[PDB]
Amino acid sequence: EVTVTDITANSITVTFREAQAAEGFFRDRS
Amino acid sequence: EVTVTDITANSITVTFREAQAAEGFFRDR
Amino acid sequence: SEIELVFRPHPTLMEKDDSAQTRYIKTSGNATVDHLSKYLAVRLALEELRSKGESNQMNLDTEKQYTIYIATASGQFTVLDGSFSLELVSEKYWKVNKPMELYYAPTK
Amino acid sequence: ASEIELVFRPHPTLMEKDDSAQTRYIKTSGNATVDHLSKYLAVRLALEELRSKGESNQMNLDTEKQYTIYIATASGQFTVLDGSFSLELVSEKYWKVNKPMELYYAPTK
Ligand SMILES: [Zn+2]
Repeated sequence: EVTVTDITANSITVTFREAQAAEGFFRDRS
Repeated sequence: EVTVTDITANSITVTFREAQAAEGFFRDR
Repeated sequence: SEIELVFRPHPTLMEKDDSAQTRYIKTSGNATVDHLSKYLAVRLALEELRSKGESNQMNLDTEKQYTIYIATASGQFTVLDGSFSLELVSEKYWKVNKPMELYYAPTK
Repeated sequence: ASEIELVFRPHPTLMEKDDSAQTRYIKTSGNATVDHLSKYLAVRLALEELRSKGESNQMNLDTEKQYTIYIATASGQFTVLDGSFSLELVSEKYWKVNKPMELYYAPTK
């Protein structure tokens, strides 16, 4: 799965998406 | 829409589902 | 599953400053009061963490166990034993064919 | 790029080995700061602990450190990342390679 977490710092909120493996998640750089 | 959580007590794991309103969640009676 | 719950803070044992937001819950009738108390503790803790995550504060932290009640005749609330299944609670105390109304408060 | 990929691990020497600590694969915005990442880690660790307690046979929820973020640069040494820096800036200044950015954490103390 991909967890999604919103985190605020210095009045700006950002989203972190996290997976348990790179394969299928990270983009192809070839 | 629906939150799902597994909770264990006494070596039995139970699944809880929670919503923000009854309609469309609870069954018709 | 088959047990339906309308779950609210104990009207009087609340902390005034806390949300009174009703929760709508489905689970197996075999779930016990202990499961429900623990579920509440976990859900509140998760909600608090996410809230702190979204707040401007940089520092987080680590709370409570809960007692579960059901309203009874008359003008009172009965404490439910943690070993009771929710099915038993509905038959013994609630009885009517409607989602069951339960209440919670921090265990003193 | 507006999006950034991170491979996020405990610092290899500033933290004791822990087989229970998995490498994290993360995507976020280039405009996110190091501060967002440090706060994210604390929140994620706490969420995971809560959920683990939820599924364990423990009836009592016990359940918090602050973290510093590091990057290993070309020299092989580590740089402590300023909390105000955007991850975009970190990538341009310290990583400089066409690969997911490898970052590390250890407690602030
Ligand atoms: Zn970029």
